[PDB]
Amino acid sequence: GRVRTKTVKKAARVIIEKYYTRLGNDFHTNKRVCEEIAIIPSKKLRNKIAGYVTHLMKRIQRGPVRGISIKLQEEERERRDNYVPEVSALDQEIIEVDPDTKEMLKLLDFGSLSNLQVTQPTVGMNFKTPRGPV
Amino acid sequence: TPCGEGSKTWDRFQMRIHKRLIDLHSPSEIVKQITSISIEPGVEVEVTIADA
Amino acid sequence: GGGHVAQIYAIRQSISKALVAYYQKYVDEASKKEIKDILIQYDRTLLVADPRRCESKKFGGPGARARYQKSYR
Amino acid sequence: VRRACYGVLRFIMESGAKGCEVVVSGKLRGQRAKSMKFVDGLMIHSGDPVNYYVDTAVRHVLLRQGVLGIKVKIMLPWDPTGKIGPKKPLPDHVSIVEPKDEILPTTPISEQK
Amino acid sequence: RVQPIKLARVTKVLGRTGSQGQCTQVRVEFMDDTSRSIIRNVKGPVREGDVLTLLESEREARRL
RNA sequence: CCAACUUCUUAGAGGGACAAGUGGCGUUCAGCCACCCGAGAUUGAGCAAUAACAGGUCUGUGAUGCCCUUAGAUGUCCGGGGCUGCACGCGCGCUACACUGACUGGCUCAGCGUGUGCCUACCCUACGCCGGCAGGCGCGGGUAACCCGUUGAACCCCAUUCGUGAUGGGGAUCGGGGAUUGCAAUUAUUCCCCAUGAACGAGGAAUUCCCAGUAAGUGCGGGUCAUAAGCUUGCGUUGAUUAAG
RNA sequence: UUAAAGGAAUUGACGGAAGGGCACCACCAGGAGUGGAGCCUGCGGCUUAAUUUGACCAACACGGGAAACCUCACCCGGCC
Ligand SMILES: [Mg+2]
Ligand SMILES: [Mg+2]
Repeated sequence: GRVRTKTVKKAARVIIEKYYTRLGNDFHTNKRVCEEIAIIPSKKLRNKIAGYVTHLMKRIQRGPVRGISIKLQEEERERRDNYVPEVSALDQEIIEVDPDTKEMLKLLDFGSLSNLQVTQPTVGMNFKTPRGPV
Repeated sequence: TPCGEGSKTWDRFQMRIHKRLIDLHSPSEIVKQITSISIEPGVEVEVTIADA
Repeated sequence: GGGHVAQIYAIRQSISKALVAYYQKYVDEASKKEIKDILIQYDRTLLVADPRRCESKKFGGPGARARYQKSYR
Repeated sequence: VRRACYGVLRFIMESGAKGCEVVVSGKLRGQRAKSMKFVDGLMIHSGDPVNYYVDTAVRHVLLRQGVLGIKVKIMLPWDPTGKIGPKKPLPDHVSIVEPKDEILPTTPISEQK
Repeated sequence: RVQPIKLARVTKVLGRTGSQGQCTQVRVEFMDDTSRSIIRNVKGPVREGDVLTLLESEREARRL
């Protein structure tokens, strides 16, 4: 009998989007911010919106919820763009191939242009997983 | 219901009427210029007879 | 107000919390907390008012919940 | 009954109405009565705000056969805060205000006035 | 013939049964070793964890 | 000015409760479950969609179509009578079958609300005296938080009598008398008094309603009302048992 | 002799067809009963000059319908 309706949830996700720096993990202060910054037409859904606002205060300070607010979003510009490594994941200059794929680059005239020490395929033909339910 | 058919339903109409009261030590001539400052159709104001 | 039984619960509540609000004002709350220690663990209702009330009648029965007897045949 | 109801349904909605619906019931073309209703817009039905956001008017039309029944109701807009529409906005929606662009939060600068 | 009337403690209640929501299943422990535990059915309000008395010890639970 | 105050009373504005706080569960989502604090962690209701029913109402309506009758009028009024007539069946109820009681006397607590009217005649009643009761006269008050009224309600409480009996349980049936309303009381309007004192000993199949101030017991007030409630609608009081081809 | 019979899909409604829910106008655990008796009051039947009539879960203390007359329709008379 607790479960909050659409108009309470959609009006509280628009608060936390747009006034996130002015909020906190207390109920009685967030009740007063939304009182002063949003036109609520009664007292009952006022603090019922403010309840779900504080519910999202602890919810998004633990991680990236559907959270288009600035600070959680600008911090992932230091993940997609930052961590470019000082040494590459590609440039190791010691990489392995197989005797058939070196024949592929042999007609590409890249046989001796490369270093490319080879590994051999372990000779079984044990692919194509066994059939039937057990 | 406008007849006897139905399921024994009843509607409950009510009219709450309010009443307030104020004494004054006023002269009975300036009472009218306190009376002539509101139109306010939904009230009913009465002034007590001056003999007290 | 009330009845023969609802008044002696009300005066029981009254004289129990009257000296509590006397002791929170004219002596310290250290004595008050010591005696409200007694008057809470033993049946809390000596200084809190019981909220439940008359719970009005409806238009289909003799009381508020029950109904008149339904007949079919 | 179909030409007359459209001219009135077009006329409420062009006067600035949040929604309206008209029901005309009676002996139409045919000997058994039926009801043509011509709903439009949004209209609330339950609660107390359908006491002052709506006005209802039920009238009768005495024709040569039977009697028709007109039933018109308009849902009134909140906007004017004045003559044509009510105050006290609809209780299930929230008007949030947009904040300002938040210039000068940076490094300190002091004046004397 | 005479079985010892064995008092018994319930662990986790396995939900209602009995085609009318009248009987519940308790899987008692036997008050001598909690290793030795059988599934049983009782009626009335149960209150998980408490102790109930068995006039008969082991026949069957709700199982076709 | 030979006192202040607002606790209780009355409202008015504002506050407060949001699953907010703490543990557990769940995709650590929505949420659920416990506890804390608190007056309260689900008070009770009003409105209430789309599409309908050959549901009910022409006997609510100067809402109304068509048909019928319209002066020896199915219009309207007056006198009388009937809708109450009883071998029977059924439906909502009221009082009961008793000692967890009935009498008699004591002692003690309510809430909701209503009251003199345009036509409209009649309202609620305190006190004082006549009567044994129903009632009757005098004298007031009230258009009402001002008077009835601090609404001295019943149950219950405390004492007395009765003792397992169709009993002092139950009060149907019925005779005689007395009052009040009304133009009129017989086919008893109602009320009062003395008498008469019937079934009924807890109710087969079947079935109804209901989870907390609930059910049930108990009275009280609106409606109807000149006269009047076993009805309904409200109120407290005692209080539980478990388609892009 | 006859204007349909029929096919394939669609939405319904229904199933003594499955799965998931829910409600004391459903049940369980219970309570108070009702159904038995006396009376009150409504309905059918009977009888009647007339016993006016509406309605048969969602009719039956319901037409707010507790009619002495009036209401009042119905029956017996007389006026206007
Ligand atoms: Mg009519
Ligand atoms: Mg006895």
